[PDB]
Order: sequence, then structure tokens, then C-alpha cells
Amino acid sequence: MIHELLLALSGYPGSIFTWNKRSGLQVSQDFPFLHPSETSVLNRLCRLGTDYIRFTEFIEQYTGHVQQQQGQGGLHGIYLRAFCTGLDSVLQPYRQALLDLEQEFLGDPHLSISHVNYFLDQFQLLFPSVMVVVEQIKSQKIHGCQILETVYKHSCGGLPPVRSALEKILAVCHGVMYKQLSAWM
Amino acid sequence: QEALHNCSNEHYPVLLSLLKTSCEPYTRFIHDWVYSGVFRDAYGEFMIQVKLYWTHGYVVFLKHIAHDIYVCGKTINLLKL
Amino acid sequence: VLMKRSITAPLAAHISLVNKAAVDYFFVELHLEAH
Repeated sequence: MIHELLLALSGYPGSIFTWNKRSGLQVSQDFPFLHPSETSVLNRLCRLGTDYIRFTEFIEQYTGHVQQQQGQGGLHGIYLRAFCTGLDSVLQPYRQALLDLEQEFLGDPHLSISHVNYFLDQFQLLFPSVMVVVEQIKSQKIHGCQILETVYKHSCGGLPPVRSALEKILAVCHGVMYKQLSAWM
Repeated sequence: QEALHNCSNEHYPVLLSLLKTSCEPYTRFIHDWVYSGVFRDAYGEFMIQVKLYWTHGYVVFLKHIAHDIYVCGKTINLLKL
Repeated sequence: VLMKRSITAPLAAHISLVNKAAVDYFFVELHLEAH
């Protein structure tokens, strides 16, 4: 139950957490030895792993599937790949936290899951905020420089982790346009 | 065309090294017919292939200098006389 | 990216000298202007 949550949450899910594309992750949930106490903590923790898998799936889907080339900006373009590039670097401290938990579990595995939820509570807020930002870009098929505005209205934010996280990715998307500007001008 | 095709990414250094090493023999081929007047060809990878006296032939690169090399090599072939 | 403006630039300056030597070699030896 300790190691297995790491194995699920890392993005390489097991059979305890049957991944569906319409429920995300879900525990097997059919035991006379499973209680409501674990259930709520598990369901809270399931959202984070579902978000991580969707994020990495997005990044893989739009980076490394063509060389650089539909002409539709919602499915293709350099700005989008720059977005994915910013997102993975933003995803790095989640991985750092998971490995950090793993070392202490190898030291003593009798630590509780409540501490894991307590540690992972800070990303529990950050992930749903950035989820809608990528979802809008995919949904509206937004072309070119308008993609730059879509994050930008969301990077004048009022929460420090969300605003600071989107801001660096917007800097990446600035840089690709700057490079093309260094040719045309 | 892969070079102009992607430069704004982190895959830019690897492709830059690959094009840097893939143009190594051709520049020497160009470096031959001008500085020795020796038209060298191996497998037909050189772009321009071989009285009125000349039966040399002709055909991404600058086309402004592509014909210029064809006339610059035959000029050396004239001065040898 | 790579352009041909750092490679062909030290070359055309030699191409011009070669052609100038050839047009000189015409007149001073075979006297085509006299022809």
C-alpha cells in the first residue's frame, strides 16, 4: 500500500489501479478488508496521478511524433511544442517529491499514507489549475500567436504557484517567436 | 532543409552536428575543381557532372553561385595550357 | 539553421580574381582586342 501508491502515481500504473480514460485511476474497491478511511485518501490521491499521466501523454503526443512537420494550430505548431517543453520542466518537482518519499520508505516503510497526502497536498491545488489551460488550447483548435494570449490572461494570476508555473512556459513560447523575429527583421 | 525546418528546439544541436559532418566530403569536392582544376566525382553525389573543347555538363543551394562554379572550374582548365 | 552566407562569401572573391586573370590573359597574349 506504501510502495504501490508510488508505482501507480509514477505514471506506470498497475492492475490495482485500472486506468480508464473516463475515470482516470481507480482502486479495485471490492474488499471486506477495505475501509471508508482509506477510500477518501485514495480518491484524493487518484486525481494527481491521473493529471500527471494526462500531462505526460500530452507532451509525448505533441513532441517527438513529427520532425517539425494539418496546418491547424490547435494540433500542430512550434508554440505548442514550446508549451510542452515548459510543462515537463514544471513537472520535475513532482518526480523529486516521489523519489524523496521512496528513500524514507526504504529506511522505514511503516510511515502512514496521511503523511504522503500531507506532502502531496501542495500539488493537489496546482494541477487542476494548469489542466484547464492545456484543455482550452486543445479544445478550441487555437492557431498561432493567439495561443500566446491564452496562457497570458491566466498568467496574471492570484495564486503564486500557478502564476509562477505558467510564466516560465510563456517565456519558452516567447523565445521561439523571438528566434523567427531574428530572421524576418 | 531539415536545418531551416527546425532550429527553435533542443534538437537543434544534434541536427547541427549531423549536417556539419554530412557536408564534409562535398566541400572538399568543391575545393578541388577551383584550387587544382581537378573535377573529382565518386558516385555522382556532386551536383554538376561531366574546337569548342569542353564537354562538361551541368544540372538546397544558392543558384547564383551554382553556375558560377561550373564556369570557375573550366577557367582553371584553360590556364593549364 | 545554416545559411550559405559564411561559406560562399570567401569564395566569390576568388572566383572574380580568377575570371579577371583570364580576361587579362586573353588580350595580353592572343591579342583579341587587336583581332
